[PDB]
Amino acid sequence: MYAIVRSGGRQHKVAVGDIVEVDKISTAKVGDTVELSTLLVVDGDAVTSDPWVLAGIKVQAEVVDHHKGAKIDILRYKNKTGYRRRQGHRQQYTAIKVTAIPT
Amino acid sequence: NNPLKIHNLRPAPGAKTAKTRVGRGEASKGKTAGRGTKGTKARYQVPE
Amino acid sequence: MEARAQARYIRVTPMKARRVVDLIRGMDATEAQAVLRFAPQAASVPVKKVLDSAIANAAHNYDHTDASSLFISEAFVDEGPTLKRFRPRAQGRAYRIRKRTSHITVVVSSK
Amino acid sequence: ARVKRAVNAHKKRRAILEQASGYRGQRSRLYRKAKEQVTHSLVYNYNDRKKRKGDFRQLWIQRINAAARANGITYNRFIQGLKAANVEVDRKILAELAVNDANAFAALVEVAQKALPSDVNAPK
Amino acid sequence: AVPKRKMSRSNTRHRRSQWKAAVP
RNA sequence: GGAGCGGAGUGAAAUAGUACCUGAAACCGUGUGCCUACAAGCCGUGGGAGCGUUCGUGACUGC
RNA sequence: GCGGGGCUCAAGCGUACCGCCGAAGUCGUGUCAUUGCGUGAUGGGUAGGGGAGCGUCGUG
Repeated sequence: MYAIVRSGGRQHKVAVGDIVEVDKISTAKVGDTVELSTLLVVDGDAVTSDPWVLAGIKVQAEVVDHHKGAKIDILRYKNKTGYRRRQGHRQQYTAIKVTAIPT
Repeated sequence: NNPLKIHNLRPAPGAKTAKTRVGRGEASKGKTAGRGTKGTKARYQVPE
Repeated sequence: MEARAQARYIRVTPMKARRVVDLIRGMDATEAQAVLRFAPQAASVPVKKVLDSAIANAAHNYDHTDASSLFISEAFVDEGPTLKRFRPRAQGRAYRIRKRTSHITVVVSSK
Repeated sequence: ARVKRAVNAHKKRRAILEQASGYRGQRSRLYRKAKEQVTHSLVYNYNDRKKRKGDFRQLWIQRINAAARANGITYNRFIQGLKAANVEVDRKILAELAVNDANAFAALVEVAQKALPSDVNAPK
Repeated sequence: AVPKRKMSRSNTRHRRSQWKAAVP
């Protein structure tokens, strides 16, 4: 049914066809294919959690998009001193469509 | 080609240094304008 | 069938005018005249004078002679140019006095 | 050359009051009182945005602990057993199984129980 | 005595609502 | 009663009507979507159900 | 004069054993900047020192 995959120091719950947002994969261009290391597989009542078995299972996904998230506005401030640092940030992300979960 | 026109003149790098406008904002030479607080030197000059 | 009139620079403070205009929101036009008629407040006189222009405009301009299917659709009082004068008081001082005005608008529509 | 500082000053006033649309009372109409508060809104954003990571982990442990105690294993030892089975799976998603797929979480407590030492209090 | 603070808009309007005329 | 206003007319334009080019903010209103009468509130911020002409509001809860 | 409820059926003190929670710490992931020679180090900050810029008006 679905599988647990790690993608850049973060775990996700993915089924075939899902579009998921992961930390930027700078090495991969749009349309490329990337293999994700699986950490759990759940197929109905069958739960595959043996790490040796899982070491061979790789979830195949396609790099759909490169995009940037919403803008976050940041302010450092301490009263009565005049300290004030203003800063902005837009985290960059990659959307990948999961294509296969080998059994 | 395209000879020197009067909008192509630029100074040698490092020649002109932008002024230091004290007293504008707190992310610059702030409220005290680089003087400290309440001394003879916070308002006046001390002869050498 | 929205037809409306308004009196501008009516010399009565806006709050005192609103005290009366808040009675005549959303009632039959004639039934509102019969309320401003028997109303103690002194602002009810200019307001009823504006309520009659609205009905007169409805009858004449737009040919809605029958003034019994009408209700007050809108009615509101806007602030107007304030006049400023002084008043001598104790120990040589002076406190200001503002003579406020208002702009009264009334709108009658067909039911 | 005299400069009228109206076209330049208003540029930040609208920026603050646009960030201030929503504040209750006088913090959403007056630039000065609105600009003291959007400073506090940003500082709170920073703290809570960095402190919801432990907020959510707290919520996950609560769910994991509740589900684990339904299967007769405390969260104290259900985690240790998972370590001794090298089946490390984030709490984020380990608590997502307890709610929806009880069977999968039930299948994971079984692994965590068998990966524990026989007598858990004897010297290591 | 003297007003210690400017009355908040909510508190001012709570009161002026009470200054209403009655339908005859 | 007048003031003033609603039609009508002039004007390119009449929220350009001699209070008149542009018409911001404080301030004052009308209508409207949401919340609000067991609740302790530097009035925000994180999580979050619900309702509705991403967006508007914000039951409840952490700081 | 435990933070409160309650606590001796310790939820108290002592000594071992096991485990877990816990920060902006460290690791993981992504990204920017200073500095020395892809790599190493580094980037809290008031008084204060240096550098790089945004915006307004006018002139060629």
